[PDB]
Amino acid sequence: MRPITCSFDPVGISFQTESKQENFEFLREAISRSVPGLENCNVFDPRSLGVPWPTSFPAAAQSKYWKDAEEAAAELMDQIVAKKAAKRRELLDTSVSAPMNMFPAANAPRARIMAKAALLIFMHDDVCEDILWQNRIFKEFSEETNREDPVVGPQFLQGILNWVEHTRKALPASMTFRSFNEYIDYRIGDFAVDFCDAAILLTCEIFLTPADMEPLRKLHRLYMTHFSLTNDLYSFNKEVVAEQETGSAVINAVRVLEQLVDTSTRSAKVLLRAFLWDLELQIHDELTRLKGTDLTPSQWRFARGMVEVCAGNIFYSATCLRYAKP
Amino acid sequence: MRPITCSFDPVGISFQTESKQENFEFLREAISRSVPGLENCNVFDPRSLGVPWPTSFPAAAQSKYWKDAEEAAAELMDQIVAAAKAAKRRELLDTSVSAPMNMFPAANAPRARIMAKAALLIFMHDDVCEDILWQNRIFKEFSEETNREDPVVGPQFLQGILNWVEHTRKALPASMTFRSFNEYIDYRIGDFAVDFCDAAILLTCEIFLTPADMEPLRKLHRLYMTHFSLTNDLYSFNKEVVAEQETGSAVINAVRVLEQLVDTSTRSAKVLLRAFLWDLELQIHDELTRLKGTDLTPSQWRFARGMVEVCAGNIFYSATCLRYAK
Repeated sequence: MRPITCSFDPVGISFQTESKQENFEFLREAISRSVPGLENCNVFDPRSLGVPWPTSFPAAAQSKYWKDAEEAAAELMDQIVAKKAAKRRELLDTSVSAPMNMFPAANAPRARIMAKAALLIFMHDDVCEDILWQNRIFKEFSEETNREDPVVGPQFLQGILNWVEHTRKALPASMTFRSFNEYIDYRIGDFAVDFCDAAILLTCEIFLTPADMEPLRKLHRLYMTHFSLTNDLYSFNKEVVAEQETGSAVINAVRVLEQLVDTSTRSAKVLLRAFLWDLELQIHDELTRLKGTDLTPSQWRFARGMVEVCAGNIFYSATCLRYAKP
Repeated sequence: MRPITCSFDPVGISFQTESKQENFEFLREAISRSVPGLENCNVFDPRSLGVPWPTSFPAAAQSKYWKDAEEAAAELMDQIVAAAKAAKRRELLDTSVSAPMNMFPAANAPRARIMAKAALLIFMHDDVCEDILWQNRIFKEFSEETNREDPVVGPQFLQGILNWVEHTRKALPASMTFRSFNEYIDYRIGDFAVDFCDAAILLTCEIFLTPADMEPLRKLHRLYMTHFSLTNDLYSFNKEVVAEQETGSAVINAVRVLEQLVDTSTRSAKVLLRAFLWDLELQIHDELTRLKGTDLTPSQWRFARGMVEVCAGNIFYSATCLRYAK
């Protein structure tokens, strides 16, 4: 299991659900014994590691092939270049920690693909604030990704390119949100769904047509909401310090809640954390309702993969050095 | 007509005709009167401007859309510098315009812009041979619009650029003193960016030819590739030799090969290559006579004629370029 640098929780409050989450039990069982779809993961209870774990998910799963992902990300970094080292170390650390936690089902080859893809996204995201050589590097990445999976790879790469196009567009500084639900709809747009959905299909080694995705859409919206709001909660402090120095806008659910509810910032964080707890229960309810419907094994595996992204995202954020001690 | 900074001839002997050439007559008629396929080009006698014109070709054609190409090449350079000594950039913009406007004179205003950007991408890579997603987008945006401008010709045009990039990588590290001139000619022909130049002719001439359409013109194509490459050798020799004395750089040039094989002076080797080039032009004219007797598609005939315009354009560009001079 990958070493943990730091652990933090912005809010500081943990909880326990009124009723057992049978639907999440597979994560807990995976810690002790092999469970379907988790053969490639180390599954652990973060509380045993000392990491604050204020969530309904009983465990977090991490791909056991993170060491390969580090080599892959480092290899790609050497091609691209062909306190700066400190920035590079953070880039490589984030490029591994995020996909290894969010998409833990990854085997060794697909983990390498995920880490390279994560590096490319994170390098572009940092940049926001000879072309043929550079175009060749990406083309080699597409070839290796396409070879590992002929079916999902093209969507996987298209998901990367769709994300770069969204980054270009900027929400207006003037624009404000009247309702939290309105903020959620905007914030959901920030998530790279096409990549993350393909990344689940890739790491879980399953294929779903877009029509197979229509039944899972309510769970999918729940997973995007939980992922996005979790990212806002853990990143809030990093944004405010950036706001003070560079005058950064702070587009964060915490700030929206503070304005809409007219409460303290500390209370806004508590409300967001609780909103996330209710989302986790809503995710659990949808899973129960979905089990009633005749679902395909791949559809169910995707439904479960979305749950693993949410839990892994919490673990990634809680152990992330950018967010802790900003 | 595009301003010329410099004019030079490495050898200095002029051509004198014993037999007038009917096939090359269309270039001459184009100066005084509009000729089919030259509606987009200014056709001139380079001697009238004061440029030395040591060739059987009666005229050179240069696109009337060069100013647009300068606009396009300047735009592409600005995107590239943003996504990332000044003397190299300005020279690069100059070579990126002068070469395609002279080599592919038929280009209209939109296709002239395409050629200048494509040429800029090729030249910058060649200098290099001597974040990533943002660079990739720049090429993808170039690839789009090229395909929109010409949906049929666009794919091989862009593929021709990529095929060249790979070939540059597949380049022998050193070439042994050539035992044979025919052997040297074959190696030079292999380097020729054939896929791109054939597509650039199709693009600029606004005609399309299948591979089967190209089978009749193959002897002319080989002559054109040879004349193009040997012309480049002749005019670049002074550039290569002076560099070779300063850096002990290897020289791979027809001038040096003949001087070695005939054991002759440099002045005589240059005269020998100049005459070999005139004999190639005579063979080009002879093949043009033979082709006319054979039934030929009008597009095929436009391609045969486009190859001649590349040869004459290359001569004018080579004499015009400052780097070949000084």
